[PDB]
Amino acid sequence: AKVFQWFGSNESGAEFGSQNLPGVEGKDYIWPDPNTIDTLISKGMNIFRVPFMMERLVPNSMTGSPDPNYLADLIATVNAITQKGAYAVVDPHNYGRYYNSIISSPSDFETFWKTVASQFASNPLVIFDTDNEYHDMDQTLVLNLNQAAIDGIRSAGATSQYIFVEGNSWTGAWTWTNVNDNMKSLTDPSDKIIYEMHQYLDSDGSGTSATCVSSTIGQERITSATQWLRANGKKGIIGEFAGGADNVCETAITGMLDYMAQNTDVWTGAIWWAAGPWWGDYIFSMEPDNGIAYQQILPILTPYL
Repeated sequence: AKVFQWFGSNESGAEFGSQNLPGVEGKDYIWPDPNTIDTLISKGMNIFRVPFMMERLVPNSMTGSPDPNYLADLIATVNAITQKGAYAVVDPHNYGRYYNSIISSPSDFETFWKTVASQFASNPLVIFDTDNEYHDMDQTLVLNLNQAAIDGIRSAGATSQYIFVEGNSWTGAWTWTNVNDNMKSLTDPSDKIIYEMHQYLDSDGSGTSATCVSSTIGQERITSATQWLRANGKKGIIGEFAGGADNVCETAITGMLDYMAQNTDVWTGAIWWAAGPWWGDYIFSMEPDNGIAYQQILPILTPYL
């Protein structure tokens, strides 16, 4: 059986070409392929994270009406995942920013989240992710935006679903404890907050190089966060991680996941970055049937499924 509550992949593409807003489906961005998601489910993956742009889903003002056509594809993608019994993570992949300006109004953000959650309120397999990778912004604001999201979600009657909260510092696991301590004060009447951290293995933790620092760097970089979660009685997820298809990265990945598997009292699982249809020869592609991580990394993930 499965080692973790959740183990799966990001399904990237709806957030592509972000300099073009709204942009054009099939030209600037694309939604995930349900057929290749099905393949990942057959391999044992049970969670799929779906990035999208806030501005494409709710144009101009985040308190306004959704765009019906982009919403239609978000719904279709999400419900196709959940119809197969997998969890679907709704990820406004926005960096704490809307038209590249910091989201400074928790109340506006709460209305955005009631709008979004109302589209999925009765689906217990949807997971709401408040925002991808807050960074370079006020730490109390980040707390308040996460809380506003939770409040908006629950106000819509979407009470069955987990909520993935994200911290500042690009929600990095390695930087969590001295940046994001205040995030322990988030509240949820459903008691379904998961602290989503991201952890890359290259020098600067940006996940842009296929080269990992060392064969133990993953374990090393999530150790402090693991202790923080335990000390605070919280649960976490690694919502993005990756490494190159090479020996040092594969060893680091195994080491990190084996470490997590020893600490399942706090770690709910892990989500690879990334599958999706427009990655080609991308160093981290988990897209069946020919992504490099699909072919060379999935065999080292299978032990957890």
